[PDB]
Amino acid sequence: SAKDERAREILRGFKLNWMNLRDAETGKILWQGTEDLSVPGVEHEARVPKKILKCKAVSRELNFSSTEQMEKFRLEQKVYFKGQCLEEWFFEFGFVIPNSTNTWQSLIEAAPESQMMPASVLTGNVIIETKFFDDDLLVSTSRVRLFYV
Amino acid sequence: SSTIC
Ligand SMILES: *C/C=C(\C)CC/C=C(\C)CCC=C(C)C
Repeated sequence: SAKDERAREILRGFKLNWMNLRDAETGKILWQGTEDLSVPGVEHEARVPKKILKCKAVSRELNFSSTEQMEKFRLEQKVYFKGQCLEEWFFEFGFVIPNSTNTWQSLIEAAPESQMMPASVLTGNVIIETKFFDDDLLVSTSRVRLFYV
Repeated sequence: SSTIC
C-alpha cells in the first residue's frame, strides 16, 4: 500500500532522543529516559520513582528527530492496567519540518487525590500504549511497562 | 489528566 510504505519511511526516519518527566511544582526532573521508546514490536520498560504519584502536575518534555515531514504529528496513549484500558490521552504537536529536532512539552495534570492509584497496585501492571500518527496515518505503536520504585 | 501520573 502507498500508505504503508509512507508510514514506514516516516518511522525509519523518526526517533525519540530523550524524554523528561518533571514535577511542575518543584521543577525537579524525576525521570529521564534516553531510549527510543517509539520503537514498535518490543516491550520497553520504564522505572519511575513512586513519588511521581504525589505531584499535582507533571511536565513531560519529549525530544524527537524526524527526517520526514509530518503535517500533523500527534499521539494517542492508552493506559492499560492488567490489560484493562483505564485512560486515554491525546496530544498534538502539529507540523514537523523535515530533518528537524524538536522538543515537545506537555503538562499532564493529576486527577483528584482520591482517584489516584497506589504505587503498590500499579507497579509492573501498567502498560502505556502509544500510537504515533501523522494526522490519520499510523506510523508506529509502542508499548512500555511501568514499574513505580 | 491522570490517575497514574
Ligand atoms: C506521569 C506519567 C507516567 C507515569 C507515564 C508517562 C509515559 C512514559 C514514561 C513512557 C511512554 C511515553 C512515550 C512513548 C512518549
